[PDB]
Amino acid sequence: AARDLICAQKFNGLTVLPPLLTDEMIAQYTSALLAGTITSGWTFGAGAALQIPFAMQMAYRFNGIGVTQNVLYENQKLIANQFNSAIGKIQDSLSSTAS
Amino acid sequence: CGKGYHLMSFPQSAPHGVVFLHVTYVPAQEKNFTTAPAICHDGKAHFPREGVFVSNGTHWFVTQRNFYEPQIITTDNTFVSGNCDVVIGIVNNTVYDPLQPELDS
Ligand SMILES: *[C@@H]1O[C@H](CO)[C@@H](O[C@@H]2O[C@H](CO)[C@@H](O)[C@H](O)[C@H]2NC(C)=O)[C@H](O)[C@H]1NC(C)=O
Ligand SMILES: *[C@@H]1O[C@H](CO)[C@@H](O[C@@H]2O[C@H](CO)[C@@H](O)[C@H](O)[C@H]2NC(C)=O)[C@H](O)[C@H]1NC(C)=O
Ligand SMILES: *[C@@H]1O[C@H](CO)[C@@H](O)[C@H](O)[C@H]1NC(C)=O
Ligand SMILES: *[C@@H]1O[C@H](CO)[C@@H](O)[C@H](O)[C@H]1NC(C)=O
Repeated sequence: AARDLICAQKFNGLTVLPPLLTDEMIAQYTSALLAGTITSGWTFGAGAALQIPFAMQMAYRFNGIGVTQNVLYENQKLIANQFNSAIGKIQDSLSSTAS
Repeated sequence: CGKGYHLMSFPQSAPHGVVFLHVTYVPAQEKNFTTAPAICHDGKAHFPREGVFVSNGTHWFVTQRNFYEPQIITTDNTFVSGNCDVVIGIVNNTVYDPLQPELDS
C-alpha cells in the first residue's frame, strides 16, 4: 500500500547495475593490506614480503621522522597504551557521532 | 614511478602522449635470520647506527637493511643509550673495541 520510488524508477526504465567487486571481496583486499603492513611493513610494496617484528619496524619508522630508535625501546609500553587508547577513541567517535 | 625503489626514468615520445621507462630496484633472494633490538654489554645497551642486528645461529653481526653484508659489531657502528633492564628482547654479546689492540701493542 506504501509504494516506493524504487518501483517507479524501476518501471520507467531506470535500472541500477551491481558492482563487479562485492563487499565481501573488498574486505579481503583490506585484510590482505592489513596483514602485509603489520607483518612486513613497507617491504611488501616493493617486492616480496619480508618478515620483521612490529616492535622493531616501529623503531624503523621513528628514524624516518628524526627520532633516535632508543626512544621507542625505552618507551614501548607507553606508546602501545597510547595507540590502544587512540583506537578506543576512534571506536567511541564512530559509535557516537553519525555525521 | 614503477614498482620497487626508483633509480632512473627515460622519456620516449608517442603519438598523442608520452612513454616513461622506469628503472627500479627489486630484491631477489632472501634468507631467514634471528634478530635482536639491542645488545647488552658491560651493563650498557648498544643500538645500531644504520642497520639491524642479525645472528648466524651462533655469532652476531650487523647488517644493512636492504642487502646482506655482515660486519663485526664494534663501537664505531653502535651507540650507547641506557641500561639493559628497559629494552624488551635485549641479548648478551660482546662488542669489539678497536683501541684495545692498538694500546696493547
Ligand atoms: C608523556 O605523556 C603521557 C600521556 O600520554 C604520560 O603518560 C601518563 O602519565 C601519567 C603520570 O601520572 C599516568 O597517570 C598515565 O596513566 C599515563 N598515560 C598512559 C600510560 O597512557 C607520560 O607520563 C608523559 N611522560 C613524561 C611526563 O615523562
Ligand atoms: C656463522 O658465521 C660465523 C663467522 O664468524 C661462524 O663462526 C666461525 O668464525 C671463525 C672466526 O672466528 C671462522 O674461522 C670459522 O670458519 C667460522 N665457522 C664456520 C663454521 O664458518 C659461525 O660458525 C657461523 N655459524 C654457523 C651455524 O654456520
Ligand atoms: C623462513 O621460515 C619460514 C617458517 O615456516 C619458512 O616458511 C620459510 O620458507 C623460511 N625461508 C624464507 C626465505 O622465508
Ligand atoms: C645477560 O647477562 C646478565 C648478567 O651478566 C644476566 O643477568 C642476563 O640474564 C643475561 N641475559 C640472558 C638473556 O640470559
